[PDB]
Amino acid sequence: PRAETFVFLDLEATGLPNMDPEIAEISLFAVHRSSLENPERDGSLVLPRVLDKLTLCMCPERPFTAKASEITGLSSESLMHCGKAGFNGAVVRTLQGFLSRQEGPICLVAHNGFDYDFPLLCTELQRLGAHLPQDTVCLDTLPALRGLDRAHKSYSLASLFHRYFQAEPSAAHSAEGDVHTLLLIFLHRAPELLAWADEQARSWAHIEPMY
Amino acid sequence: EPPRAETFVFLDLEATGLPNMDPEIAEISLFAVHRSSLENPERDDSGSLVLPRVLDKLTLCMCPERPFTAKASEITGLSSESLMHCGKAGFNGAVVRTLQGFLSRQEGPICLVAHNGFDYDFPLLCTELQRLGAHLPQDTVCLDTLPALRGLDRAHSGRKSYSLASLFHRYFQAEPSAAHSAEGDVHTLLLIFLHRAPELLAWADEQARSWAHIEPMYVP
Repeated sequence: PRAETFVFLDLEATGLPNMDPEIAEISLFAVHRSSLENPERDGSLVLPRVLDKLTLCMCPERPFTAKASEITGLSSESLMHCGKAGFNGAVVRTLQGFLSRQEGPICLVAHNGFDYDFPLLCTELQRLGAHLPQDTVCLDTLPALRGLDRAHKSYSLASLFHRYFQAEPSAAHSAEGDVHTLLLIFLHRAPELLAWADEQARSWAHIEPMY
Repeated sequence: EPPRAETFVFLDLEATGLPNMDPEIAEISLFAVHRSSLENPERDDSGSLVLPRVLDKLTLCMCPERPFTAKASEITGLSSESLMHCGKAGFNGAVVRTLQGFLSRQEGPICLVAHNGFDYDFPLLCTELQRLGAHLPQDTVCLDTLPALRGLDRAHSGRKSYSLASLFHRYFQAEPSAAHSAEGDVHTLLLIFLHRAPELLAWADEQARSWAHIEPMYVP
């Protein structure tokens, strides 16, 4: 069946250079298909009114690089300072609760998801023996937008956003901010991407962990 | 005497009407903020308040069992049809699992913060949770910023209104960038709080009420 809810997400992680990646922040925006089929506009795009959201910070065991600390604006010490544990059972219960609130099937959407977000999410969940609904699929907007453009450049969020909306995203550089920016980009090309999703979305069960 | 809270969970409800019609939650948003973010409010180089970077957020929409009022649908921008079109169930087990997971991610004790909470948000949340037999963490306390701010102003000494919008306009002299939504209203509330953080933290430390002492608005 077609996915009924699209769950846009972004992860911020550290420790990748050690091949010991550990999520520091995750943000998810859940949007029903109908909202994407029929975008709202004020003349510019605005986000759907009916939108579920979950943003959770986690103190990673491994440190950010100074480049990824200036951008994201996190430090491992500061997440600790605000009293956050790591990616644990409580994160899993919250996430699974959140996903159960969505009409299935779910399509996870992440920019550069196949190379970063999805295998990273997969590693953390498998570490905790946690599974998503077996009908869950996922969509990486990076190859989608490349693929679509070829059917007729930089493919970063920053660049894509500037090329579709004339201006720079005032969205803070965070997981939540990045998902905001991604959802707008998706909305701007929604009929194409919905079509891409129907034909190209990958089963979540196919996704392999880092490990 | 209330415990010292380590996490302040700012929340707003968008409901289907006023108390007299046994309203239901159509939207809940929560912003969880560690006490230290409130004790030292971060400001950009231009010197204006900004939101804390370590900020957990949860926003959930729900289709009510009974209809909206005309006014509530207008205020909230939600309707039963739209929530139903988007496949949202009512306030159910899944909502409770998500909320309880979210709260368990916070360093306790937790102080819930809601504007006009003692009269509306807390008794409404209490009704919905009690209907499902759900409990919050044992030492949870509550702060209502409306009587808190009125009380602080009486001691410290305008202006007349203590509505959320009035307070934001007075303190920041601009319209909120909020979306006239639960999340937008929590955002507006957190900024109001930050504007008077040490006063309100002190108030909470001595005046915050036990969640366990909150009564349901009605029997569902």
